[PDB]
Amino acid sequence: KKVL
Amino acid sequence: LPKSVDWRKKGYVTPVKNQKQCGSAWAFSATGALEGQMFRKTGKLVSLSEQNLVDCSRPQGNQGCNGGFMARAFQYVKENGGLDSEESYPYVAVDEICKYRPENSVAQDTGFTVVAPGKEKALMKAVATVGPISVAMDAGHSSFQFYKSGIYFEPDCSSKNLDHGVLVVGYGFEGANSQNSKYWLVKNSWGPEWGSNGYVKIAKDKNNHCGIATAASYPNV
Amino acid sequence: LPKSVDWRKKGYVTPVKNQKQCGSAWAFSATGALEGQMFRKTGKLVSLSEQNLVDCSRPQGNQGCNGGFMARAFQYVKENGGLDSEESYPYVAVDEICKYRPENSVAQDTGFTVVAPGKEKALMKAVATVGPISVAMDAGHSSFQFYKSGIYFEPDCSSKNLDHGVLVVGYGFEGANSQNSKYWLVKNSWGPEWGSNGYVKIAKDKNNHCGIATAASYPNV
Ligand SMILES: [Cl-]
Ligand SMILES: [Cl-]
Ligand SMILES: [N]
Ligand SMILES: [N]
Repeated sequence: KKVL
Repeated sequence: LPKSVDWRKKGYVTPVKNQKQCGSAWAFSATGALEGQMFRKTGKLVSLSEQNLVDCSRPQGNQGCNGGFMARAFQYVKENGGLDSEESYPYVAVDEICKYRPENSVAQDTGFTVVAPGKEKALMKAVATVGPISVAMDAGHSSFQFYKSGIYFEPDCSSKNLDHGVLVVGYGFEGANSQNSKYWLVKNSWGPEWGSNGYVKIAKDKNNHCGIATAASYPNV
Repeated sequence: LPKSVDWRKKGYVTPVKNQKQCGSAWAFSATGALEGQMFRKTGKLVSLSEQNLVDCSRPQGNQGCNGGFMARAFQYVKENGGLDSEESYPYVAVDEICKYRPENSVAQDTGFTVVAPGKEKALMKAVATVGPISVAMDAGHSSFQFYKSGIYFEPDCSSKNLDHGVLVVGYGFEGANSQNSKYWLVKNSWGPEWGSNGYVKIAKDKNNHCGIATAASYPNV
C-alpha cells in the first residue's frame, strides 16, 4: 500500500 | 515530438473526480489512463469505476483506501477480464465488498507498458504518442495542497519517495519559446475545486521534479 | 428547473483558453458553445479553432482581433460547411490569412438560436436544457479585470453596452438557500490565471447584471  | 500536447482537448479525459478521505489516488490514476486508451480504441469516452478497483484488487497487491499502485490495477483488469463503469459501480470512498459484474464491464487491458524510470523524455514520447499516462509523484507538501496556479516547483520534492498517483494529460510551455518554462499537465483526483480546475502544471525537464517520470505506465488495450 | 447546473461535470467544456492580445473573445465564446453542442451530439469533446474564426469570418461581418459577434461566427460555420479543430488550426492571437481546410473540419452548424433578450429566466431555461450558452457582457470595469472569487457584482455595470463575449456553463447559488445569492457560472478566455481559475460567478436574477442575458445564443447542430 504505498501510493495514497 | 509536438511542442505541446493536451489530450483534454481531443476528448480523452473525463471531468475531474474526487477520492475524498480514501487513499485511492492510484485507482483514479489507473481509471484515468484506461479511460484514455479505451477512447483511443473505440471513440467512446466512458467513466470507469475506481470503486471496482478499490474493492476487488487486493489479490493483485492493492490495499483499497489504504494505498495501491497503478500497475497492480492494470494487472487486475487483465486478470479479471474487465472493469465496470463509474455509473454501474459507484464510488463511495470506503473499502467495500467486491461487486464486480462482467455484464457491466466497459473496459479491458492485456497488461501495461512501463516508461523507462526517471526518463522525462521517454515520458514525453509516451504522452505524445499514446495518450494520458499514469504517474506517481511526491505530493506530500502544503505547497501542493494549496496550489492554485502557475508552474509548480517545490524544493523539498523527492524524485524517489512518491506518495500519490496522478495522470499526465499533456505538456506545454509558457511563453514563445517552447524550450523553456516547460510543464507537465497533470490531472489530480481532489475535485475540480482543488488547484487549477482540478489540474496542476508541474515543472518539466527540471530533473524529474517530484518524481513524475519515476514510475509511469499505461494500459495496453 | 434544477437549482444548479454545471456542464463542466458532464463533459461539455474544454479547458480554459487565452485570447491574449487580440479582441477575439467572440470567437472563444462561439467555440465554447459549439464545443458543447458537438459534444452533446457525438459524445466527443474536441477543441475548436478560434483562429479559423478570426481569419475566415470577415465576409460574415466579423473583424478578427478587432472584435466580432458569436452569431456571425455560427453563421460562418453554417455558410462554410465546417470549422477546423484547434489542433489542426492553432491559435496565435493575431489576424492572419484564412487557412481553412474541409478535411480538418470537426464541426458544423445549421444556424443558431437566440435566447429571449433580457430574460434571465429564459437564459436559465436554455442553460438547463441545451448546454453552455454564448453570451455578451459588460466587462469594462477594473473590478472585472481584478476579480478573484465570490459573486461578481459591479454597481456601474451596463446591461446594454456590452464589450465582451463569454460562456455560461451553468448557474447556482451560494449558501444553503437555493434562491439566495444566485449566480451564473461563466467561462472566460483570459487564461486559467485570471479570476477563479479562469471562471467567474456573476450575480444572477439581479436585473440582468452586466447584460448577461441581453444577447445570448447557441449554435444548432
Ligand atoms: Cl504503478
Ligand atoms: Cl452575437
Ligand atoms: N495518494
Ligand atoms: N472582448
